Amino acid sequence: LVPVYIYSPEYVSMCDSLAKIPKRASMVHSLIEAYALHKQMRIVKPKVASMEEMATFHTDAYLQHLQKVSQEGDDDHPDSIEYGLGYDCPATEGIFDYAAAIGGATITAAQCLIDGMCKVAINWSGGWAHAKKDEASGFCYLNDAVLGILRLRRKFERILYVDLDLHHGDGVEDAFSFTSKVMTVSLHKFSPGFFPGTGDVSDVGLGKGRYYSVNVPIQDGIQDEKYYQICESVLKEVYQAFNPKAVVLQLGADTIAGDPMCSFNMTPVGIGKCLKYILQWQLATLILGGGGFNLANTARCWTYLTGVILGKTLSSEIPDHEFFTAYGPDYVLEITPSCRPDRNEPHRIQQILNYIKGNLKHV
Amino acid sequence: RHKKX
Ligand SMILES: [K+]
Ligand SMILES: [K+]
Ligand SMILES: [Zn+2]
Repeated sequence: LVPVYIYSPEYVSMCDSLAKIPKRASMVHSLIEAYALHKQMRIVKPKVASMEEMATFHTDAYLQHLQKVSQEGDDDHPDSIEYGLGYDCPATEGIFDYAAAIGGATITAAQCLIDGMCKVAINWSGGWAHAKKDEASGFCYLNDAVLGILRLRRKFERILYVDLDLHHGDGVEDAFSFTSKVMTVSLHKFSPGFFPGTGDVSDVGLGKGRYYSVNVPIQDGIQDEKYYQICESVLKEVYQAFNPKAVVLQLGADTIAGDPMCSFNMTPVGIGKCLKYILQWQLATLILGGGGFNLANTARCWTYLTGVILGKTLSSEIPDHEFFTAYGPDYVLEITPSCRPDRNEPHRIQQILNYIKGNLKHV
Repeated sequence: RHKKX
């Protein structure tokens, strides 16, 4: 039936407290509501992840550390560095409970898909793909994407994770590196010095999972048309080789023109074409957010993509709502690319695509 | 380990 939208006021307020994206969850929800898109979705309150759920991926020692520093927001605990807390991942007061709420929200979305409540379930505050079993990383404390995939494994036999965030989805890839039940596909900036430093085209997984990880390394300045060409070519091959039964799709908006990271040069329309390609498979699909550090642009992007999921054309004028002034001075939904070079050469992209095709022959 | 951020 209609898509599930994971939401409650309390959940949004928790998500608004994440250190690197304050208020973003409220801006995203507010804009979706301003376009009245929530009236076309089934709103489902998220459940909080239990300790037992979190521990099916994360280690007890890491969960215990996170819970300890979370209680009073001890951002000066001497053991935080072993567990990845520090600059990227501060010990914000309450972060254990906020992260458990986000993990629970993604698990709730997955359960809705299993129950056949919907074909698409959305958690725009999820997508924290860098967290490791025993380590916070990259603004991620608990890996809600992994938790969602592990929930989907109850029913859906083969699962495709597609990560369109600017950064390599390394924590998800690592979690499933040794298995062939989950294929991971990440398109990301790959350049030495650029976080997290992994995900070359030669990274294909390990052991029994060899060839069940796909990485598409891309350079600065990519725009909508070339990005979609790459994404469609890879997903066509993956779909035919792997025959997934469910998809988890991470749509971090840090690729979008105007992001302070200033790396890719995408608009929501290009990402929307990738999303449409996946939706036409008509599989259970769990939609996640992720990065995105121009907050108004991230809200523009995810609102537009919610419209794509609903098959609706949205008005270009930003409607009046709580954060209307954040969209000035032009107050439009569309984003214009920057005037900078695309550093992706056609011969290199072709070689990457050919290398991936050769890998997928083994699948 | 890299810094993100
Ligand atoms: K990615
Ligand atoms: K895998
Ligand atoms: Zn990112």
